[PDB]
Amino acid sequence: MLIPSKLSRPVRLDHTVVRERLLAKLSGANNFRLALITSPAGYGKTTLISQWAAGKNDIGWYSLDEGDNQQERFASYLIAAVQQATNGHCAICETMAQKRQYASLTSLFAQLFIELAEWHSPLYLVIDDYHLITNPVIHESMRFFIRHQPENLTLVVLSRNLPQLGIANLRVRDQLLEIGSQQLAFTHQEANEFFDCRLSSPIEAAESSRICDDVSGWATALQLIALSARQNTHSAHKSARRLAGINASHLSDYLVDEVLDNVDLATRHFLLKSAILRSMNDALITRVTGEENGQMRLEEIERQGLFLQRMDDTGEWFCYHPLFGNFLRQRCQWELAAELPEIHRAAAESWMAQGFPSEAIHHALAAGDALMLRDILLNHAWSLFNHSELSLLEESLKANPAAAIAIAIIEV
Amino acid sequence: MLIPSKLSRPVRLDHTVVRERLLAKLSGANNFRLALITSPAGYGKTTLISQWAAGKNDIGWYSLDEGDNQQERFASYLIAAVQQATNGHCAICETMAQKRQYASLTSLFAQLFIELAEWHSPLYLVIDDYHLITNPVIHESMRFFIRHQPENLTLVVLSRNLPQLGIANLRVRDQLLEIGSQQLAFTHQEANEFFDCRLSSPIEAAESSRICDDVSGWATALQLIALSARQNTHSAHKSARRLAGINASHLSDYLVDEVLDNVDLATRHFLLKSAILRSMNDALITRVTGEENGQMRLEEIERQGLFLQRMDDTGEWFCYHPLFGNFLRQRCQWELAAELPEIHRAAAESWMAQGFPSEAIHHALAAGDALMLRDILLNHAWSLFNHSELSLLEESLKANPAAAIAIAIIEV
Amino acid sequence: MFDFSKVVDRHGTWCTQWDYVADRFGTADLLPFTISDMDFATAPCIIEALNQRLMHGVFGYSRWKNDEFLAAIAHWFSTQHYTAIDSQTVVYGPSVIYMVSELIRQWSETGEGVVIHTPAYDAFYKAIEGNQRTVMPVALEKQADGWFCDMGKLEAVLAKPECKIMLLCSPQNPTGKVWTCDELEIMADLCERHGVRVISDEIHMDMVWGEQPHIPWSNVARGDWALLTSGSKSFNIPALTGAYGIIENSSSRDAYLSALKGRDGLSSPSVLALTAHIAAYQQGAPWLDALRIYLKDNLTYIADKMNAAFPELNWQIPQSTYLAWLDLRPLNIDDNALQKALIEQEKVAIMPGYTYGEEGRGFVRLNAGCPRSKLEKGVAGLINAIRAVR
Amino acid sequence: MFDFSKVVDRHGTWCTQWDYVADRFGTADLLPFTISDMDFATAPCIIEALNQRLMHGVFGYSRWKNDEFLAAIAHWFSTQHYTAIDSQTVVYGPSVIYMVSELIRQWSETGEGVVIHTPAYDAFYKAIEGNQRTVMPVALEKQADGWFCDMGKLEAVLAKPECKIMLLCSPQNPTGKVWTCDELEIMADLCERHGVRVISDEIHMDMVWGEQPHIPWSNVARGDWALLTSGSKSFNIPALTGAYGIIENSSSRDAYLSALKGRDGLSSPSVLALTAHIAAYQQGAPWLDALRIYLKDNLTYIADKMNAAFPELNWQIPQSTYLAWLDLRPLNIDDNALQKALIEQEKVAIMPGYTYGEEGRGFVRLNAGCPRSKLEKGVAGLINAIRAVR
Ligand SMILES: Nc1ncnc2c1ncn2[C@@H]1O[C@H](COP(=O)(O)OP(=O)(O)O)[C@@H](O)[C@H]1O
Ligand SMILES: Nc1ncnc2c1ncn2[C@@H]1O[C@H](COP(=O)(O)OP(=O)(O)O)[C@@H](O)[C@H]1O
Repeated sequence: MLIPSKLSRPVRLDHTVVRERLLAKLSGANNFRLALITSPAGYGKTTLISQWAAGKNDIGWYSLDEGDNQQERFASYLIAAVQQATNGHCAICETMAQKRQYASLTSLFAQLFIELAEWHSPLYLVIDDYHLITNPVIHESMRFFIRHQPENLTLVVLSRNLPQLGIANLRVRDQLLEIGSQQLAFTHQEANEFFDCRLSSPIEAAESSRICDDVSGWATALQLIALSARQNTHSAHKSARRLAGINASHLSDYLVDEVLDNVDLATRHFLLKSAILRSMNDALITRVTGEENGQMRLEEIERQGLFLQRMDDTGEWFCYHPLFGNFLRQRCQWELAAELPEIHRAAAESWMAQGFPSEAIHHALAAGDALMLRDILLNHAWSLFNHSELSLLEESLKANPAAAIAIAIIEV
Repeated sequence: MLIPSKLSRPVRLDHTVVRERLLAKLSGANNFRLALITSPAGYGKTTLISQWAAGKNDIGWYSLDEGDNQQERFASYLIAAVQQATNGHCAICETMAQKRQYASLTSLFAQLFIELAEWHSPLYLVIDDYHLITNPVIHESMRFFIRHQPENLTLVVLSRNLPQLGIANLRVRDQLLEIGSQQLAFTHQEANEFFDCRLSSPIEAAESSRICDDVSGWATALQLIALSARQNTHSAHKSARRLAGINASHLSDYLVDEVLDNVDLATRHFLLKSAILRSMNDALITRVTGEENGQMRLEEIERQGLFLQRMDDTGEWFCYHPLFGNFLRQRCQWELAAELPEIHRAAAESWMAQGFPSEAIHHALAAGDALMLRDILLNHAWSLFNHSELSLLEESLKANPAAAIAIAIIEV
Repeated sequence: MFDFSKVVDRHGTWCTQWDYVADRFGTADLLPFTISDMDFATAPCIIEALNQRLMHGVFGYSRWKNDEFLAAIAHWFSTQHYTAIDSQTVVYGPSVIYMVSELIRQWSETGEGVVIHTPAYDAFYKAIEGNQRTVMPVALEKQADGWFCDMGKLEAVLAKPECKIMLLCSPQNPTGKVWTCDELEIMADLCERHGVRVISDEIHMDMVWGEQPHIPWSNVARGDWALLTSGSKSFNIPALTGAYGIIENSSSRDAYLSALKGRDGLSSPSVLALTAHIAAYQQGAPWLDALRIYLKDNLTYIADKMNAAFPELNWQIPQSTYLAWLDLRPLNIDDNALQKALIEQEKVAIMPGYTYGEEGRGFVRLNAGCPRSKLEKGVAGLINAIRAVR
Repeated sequence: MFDFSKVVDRHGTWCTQWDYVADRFGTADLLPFTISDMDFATAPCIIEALNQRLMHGVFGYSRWKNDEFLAAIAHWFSTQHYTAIDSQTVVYGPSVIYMVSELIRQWSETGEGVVIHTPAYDAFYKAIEGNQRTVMPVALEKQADGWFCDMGKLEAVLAKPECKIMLLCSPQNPTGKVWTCDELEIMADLCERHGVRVISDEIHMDMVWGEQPHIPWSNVARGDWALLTSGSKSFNIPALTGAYGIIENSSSRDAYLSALKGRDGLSSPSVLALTAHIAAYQQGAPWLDALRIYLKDNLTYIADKMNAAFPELNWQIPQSTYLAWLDLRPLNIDDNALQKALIEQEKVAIMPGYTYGEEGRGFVRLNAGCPRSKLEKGVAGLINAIRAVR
């Protein structure tokens, strides 16, 4: 099954500045073959793409994670995004993706374009966080995609750095629209507006501008100063001094000192436990953290401004900002290194309870519980075979090899 | 046939000084396997070896030239030296050498040692100028020789530099006697005696000693100052100044200025023409230079002290000292570059007249006269086949290439 | 800034151009234009970096699977060719041709074929036939503007059941042709369809003069492939042997690495080659841009002088190299006569064209990677030797 | 004069010993003794010569068929091993093992054999089996004084119709055995009788401690043979890849040169390797003699300490190397326990013996080519780790 949190446009822009400077740049995105948005994490480019997408309906969205680095799952999710963009129009390729009766991604995409050519309206497909893909087969197939896509389609790729998509080819023929790191940074006026809409005390515009440059207009930096001033930790300029020119390592200990220590310990445990989950909803929260007012807890966290974001307006699924998420994971692997395997097991069984065996497998192999995978297998052999999760099967057991021998005796 | 000049010990005893220390060093040469005498040319080591050999009768001698660098001729001459040392004792290996019914030099030498073991008296074999050999097969076979020779045999090798004879093996087992460059140089007393016996004006020992060291006791240097003072070119110290520390190039122009220009032009032509001959006697002289009092000319030259040396006491064969010889060759290849081919032809036909086809071939290919080799072949096909000069035949043709192409037609 | 208008002696340094007559000539007193290095001194940044690695003093074993080497390679590709690479696929080799030969030994048997575009670089024939693999050539055709591979004949060749590898030189040598995006698209599709793997030799990637940028093989690359290059020709440091490449289908990368380290024992790199490449790629961009300007000026000077001396040549400067591949066929002159006139009457050594085989008849190959002082003498000599035999 | 009693950092220079835990260990905070280079800085003469070749600036193509390279090689042989060589038979190669592998590919087919003496150097197995040639080993036997090849078993092996090459390591590695004249005589005669060509790897020729010196292969050499070496181990410059050799039967020398230049494109040498070798061979004798003294002092210190800590070892310093091949079998200790104790309780990495296969069980290989400061810590660690597991 497909995790809905991966196929929906993020929302919850309760206080987001909107700038034409970038929306105007994106306005002509239909004339090109690819709109490439690249910058370090925390730019707010994804927020801009969600903004730009709030005014269309025929637009698919696809968020990536490391697990996408397997090719069959990648194809399934991509065709799902295509359906959402065309409202179920591409049925044949959809069944081919669900039944895995395709020789290679290129043949699947050739079939998709057969169906794609019939659609006559502008089409858009957004692929978020492409830097997490390291499979060369996927890169190759995506290059084929960009080379053969119908002209009414436009692909939007959000990445940390230049991807291996054959960009120089497009740049030669002027089929490429780029929005680089420099354009994405907040200017002085935008910083003024941002601190206006989010703070209790109003800041003079020049002071906000001084905060704006010494941090290079970096969005998450601004969010950090804002939330710090919300608890009235500092006067703004002092926090900005603490943040000016901060590298990855110093961002970590800053997070440790100012965001983790200024909350109650119960919320600290909640965050550290919930961090290991990719996408979180009420059920997974109440299972892993034990706290029962799960939806209450998540919505109150999101109110507190701790980099939790919805993944649909229904308020069902939630996700951490990858920076803060990875930080919380690395901190939890120490502050609670002892409580990790049982937490992974609880997460795995709760995932299986909701019908998602793949995330269950991931969290189980994280826990290192063999007989957990044994039960996952005798509990979903029907769906594992009928939906052909065979490469999942090979990797899982191969990744307890003496226990795995089972796959050795299955090989012959 | 074998050129007698190559198989006889040089026998000049006029102004030569007797160096007793080196003879004492050589006195024990029977206990070793190899006596290696090395130094640059002009040391007088060869003169010492002849002096050391004037007191033995069971001692073979073998002078080398570049033509020896072919293996069959090398074996023939070596076995000839062995016969001279043992008075025809080794008949079987002699016939095997003359009939070339041997697989390889090592098998020939194994046969020779079978015969060599029977002889019960001390035996000596002198090989002069080993640096002219560059054939690796010959080096290999000579190493085998030194490794397997009977203990009553002792090999004496005169060379410019360390040869490839497997010397470190012998040095390890203390079977090697060396006389290096440093020992061979003339000391102060020897220089005093030398200038006494050879000059018309007595030389004070200290002045002779100064002349001795500033030229490093180098023999040919001393001979040069002596002969220069014989014509009373200079006072001795001035010539020594001209000679002190002189390198190869400056030796050449010194020879040009002081020895060539201080003789009459007729003798100059005589020298320059005769230089191209390896070994010279009366017949070859009167043929090439046209001057008929050939033996008269040679003996008067030897009286004049121009580095002409006998190769037997009978006064038949003569040779130039390799330094002066090569200098005369290089000078004749300019002063008479036009008259070279006819001179080479005269030399070749005169060699054939005396019964030596090999030197005739050498001088002919020097001349570049194809039909000369044609006549050499139809004139000595009987001896070329009956004495099996077949490798001679193969090499000569490549250097009459169309005739060689006919030989290639013969190839089949 | 930098100065290229000066002559370095290069006498007594064992260099194959200025110290060795054979077999470039016989007179040994010639002005040499035969060998394809540059007369320039390499960048001062590389020199300073080597100088600083020397003051360390120790030259023990070193490792090429570095983190600064790979970072520098990736930075060079991203900022100079707008191509991104998976830096965990970069492999090392002693020379470009060694890697070519190893891959040929790997991706084909004995007696099978290797497509190349002729006139090809000399060493390609050596590498291909030395392994007993047959060359299957496809001739570029000069016409109105540059050289054009005919995809019909290329596809006809690739269809053969023996052709297994395509040795693509990009930018081409010696014609200097830079392949366009469309050409690369069609070549890659044809190769993939007929089961032919591709080896892209890209050692000239930096010396491009046309307005269209050179395009890397990786962007059009599919399945097993390889992209081999070095900073030797670009920065004039071939005396520091070292090359790198990108091999895909990690099974093939691993087979190559096994052959390089295990079977042939060449895995220990030259620490000074790595130092040079790192310094060059991280700091040698201003030097390289100045050099690019100078080399284009030299090529256009050649073109002016020649096209003004014989109005019926119509020679255009090449798309990308510093080797002028001059076409003298519109002068109806014989090349042996021209070569004798150049050697004797003029004392200028200029590599003839027939050495490239039959496709080279009527051409000459003039090395323009030299100070203009020497280029003036060379082109004056060529003009005179043409007139004196016309 | 010279000073070897000082520690050079060697941190951050990509060196496989001090910068890379894997796979020498896992703790990455160890005192490393695993890799066989020397911790010393190379001779100041080599450094000055390289420094002066750098100020030239130009690094174009160079030629190894030089006249100073060959003269230096011949001078080294004549004055250090009393052997004369025909300098027109010297050939170049990137590394010793590359030349070994090329000659194996040349003087045998696939599936035939290559005799070696075990415990053999590691890379010999790689080079022999990478070409799909079977190894045919002959075990040295340690006894009262050093190691002794048994010519009966050796001759029994050579008699095989498959054995075609003998890969003789002289001085041997890692035992350090220097072959005597008689041994070399008998080996050469046996090889010639049974039609086996010989490849003599002599890269350790300079580090001889015994009173009887090292005798090169050429003096006993016949027919086809080869003598390969380098000044890398002797002067600690393996980071300047380059080796030379002597091949005979000029047909074989020519076949090798063709393969090196044509098929594999490795003919362009590293000009700095040649500069280093020339300077080393012409001026590096005082430095090398001082280093010889120091290394022998280190080996004898090891011997004193060990033989005093466990009187039942009776370990004699090797004949020729700076690698102590310590025999710990008379202590009845298990090597895995010892290795765990060394890694964890002591933090000292010492290459175990079983990595040399079965003949290495019970030994350790201790690199003594380091300042004494480090050697004291290493030997103290080994003694402690033995006692703590005895
Ligand atoms: N227009 C905006 N107004 C206010 N805050 C913003 C805006 N855009 C981004 N931010 C803040 O900066 C962060 C940007 O995250 P973003 O860069 O969109 O994630 P991604 O790594 O997916 O690109 C968000 O946490 C958001 O709070
Ligand atoms: N004992 C001696 N007394 C006088 N002159 C000598 C003596 N020994 C050598 N010479 C002179 O020095 C030269 C030495 O030549 P020599 O070195 O014997 O030739 P080779 O090159 O064969 O060794 C001879 O010309 C000779 O005149």
